[PDB]
Amino acid sequence: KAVTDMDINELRKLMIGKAIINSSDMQGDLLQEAQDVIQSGIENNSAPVLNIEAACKYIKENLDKKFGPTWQCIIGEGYAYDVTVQNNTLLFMFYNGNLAVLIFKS
Amino acid sequence: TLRNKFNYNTRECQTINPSIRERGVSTEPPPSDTICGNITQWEIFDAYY
Repeated sequence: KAVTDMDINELRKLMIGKAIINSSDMQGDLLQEAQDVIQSGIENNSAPVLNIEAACKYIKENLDKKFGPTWQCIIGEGYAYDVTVQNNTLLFMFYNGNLAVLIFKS
Repeated sequence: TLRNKFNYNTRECQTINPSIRERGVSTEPPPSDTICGNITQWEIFDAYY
């Protein structure tokens, strides 16, 4: 039982509303604001099947009004990027399973 | 003889003028650093696990 019983297909199924942060160049207080908005945002327009365009229409507009005018946010299963950003303007947090969320302010 | 001291007083009046001053102000925006991140299914799960 515990970790040994737990398989990938059981772990993903067991828990969908988990949260895990990889990088965090942005300030402590501004993360707390964004993290709540993106989680609530994606789950809303997750729909029957996960519209990756629809998710990042909502997150783009929300983070334009909330902070600054030129805010760029991309989500995906898997990808490689190099992205020039301003200081303390970038959060990289992936959602459970196969969802990688990069958000920054250019 | 018609122009007196009590038939033509002679007042002085100026306005208070601030001294002119020449100053420099250079505004340079926050430094912008390149970041490179790769995400694969395993690296997500590895952290998640």
